[PDB]
Amino acid sequence: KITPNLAEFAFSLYRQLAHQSSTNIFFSPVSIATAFAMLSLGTKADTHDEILEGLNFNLTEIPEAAIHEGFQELLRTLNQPDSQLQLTTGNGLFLSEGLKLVDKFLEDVKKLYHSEAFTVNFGDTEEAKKQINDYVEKGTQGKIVDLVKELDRDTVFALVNYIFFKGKWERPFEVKDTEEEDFHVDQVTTVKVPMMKRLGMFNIQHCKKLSSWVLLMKYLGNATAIFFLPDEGKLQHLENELTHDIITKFLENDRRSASLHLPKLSITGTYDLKSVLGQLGITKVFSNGADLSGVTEEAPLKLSKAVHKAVLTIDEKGTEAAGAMF
Amino acid sequence: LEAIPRSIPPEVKFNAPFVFLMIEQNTKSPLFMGKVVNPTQK
Repeated sequence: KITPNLAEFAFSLYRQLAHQSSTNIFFSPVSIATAFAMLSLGTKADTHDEILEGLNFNLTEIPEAAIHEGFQELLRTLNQPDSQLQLTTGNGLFLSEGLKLVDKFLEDVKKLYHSEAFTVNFGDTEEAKKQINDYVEKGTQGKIVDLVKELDRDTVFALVNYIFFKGKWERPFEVKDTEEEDFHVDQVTTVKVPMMKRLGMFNIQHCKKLSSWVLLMKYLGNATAIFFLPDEGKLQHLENELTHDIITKFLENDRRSASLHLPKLSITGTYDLKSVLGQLGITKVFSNGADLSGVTEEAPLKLSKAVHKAVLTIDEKGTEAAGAMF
Repeated sequence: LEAIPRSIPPEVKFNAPFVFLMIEQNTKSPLFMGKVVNPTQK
């Protein structure tokens, strides 16, 4: 019910990150989305709508009551892997010892977002940092270590979120076949990279709309990887031409014999989503005009920053990836 | 052993900047997404 909203949010946000850098890009749409969608619960007025809307939601059409209701089922579902697939997502709410929350807020995040709550003392910025970093490290099974490196001393509450994924190729690569090959960055810049190779039947097809070759690798379980290889001088095009449905089509497909060369990857993205998210309309919550009444009636609050870190590993066995929002 | 003619399949090589995303088959939602511009870049 909200899959399309996310799909498009992913693209919206992506196009922003692609414009801002040239560097490898990697992020977790689901992660960033549920983290903010969750925050909105304790946000009001514009600061509220501003968030929800930036996540590609039309408040008029789909009511927030149903938006949150949707994130609830999307989360419940992402947490019941096909046994052969490891997929987990956790939302934690760290509150400062001396804080008078707003009951409803705690019941909501805990109910709609399956959130956990803990009481740390941000006065001890080293211990508070230790608790959070630990939560994230545990959830992302070691993939994302010290997420928080600089925590404000006056911090009232931190809304952490993490996502973990580990799957095996439904048709893996043999390690003996992986050799070191060329990878063309520029039209005059080539770097050597350990290239994975495998000959066989693939779900590869050339979508004309995107002017790229679309390859689909299934994971043993309930997950699929989609690789888009743009035709000479058409990457910029591919990126701009992506839409939810287009991605829905490829999945309905056939198969074909081919010799595939896929490089094994080890890349990680780290982001200060304030600049990018503002570009999507989300600015209020980051300003001295942000309204976080829904969290605490105490003093007025605002976000000092929005850090996101994702880490990807792609080898012959399969793929492992973690994402964390702080 | 009986040998028959083969077919020489075509090579599909992602040795240039490409895009990609990860989808959960049920919800069909985008778990992850990204672009590989230079696998050696850290």
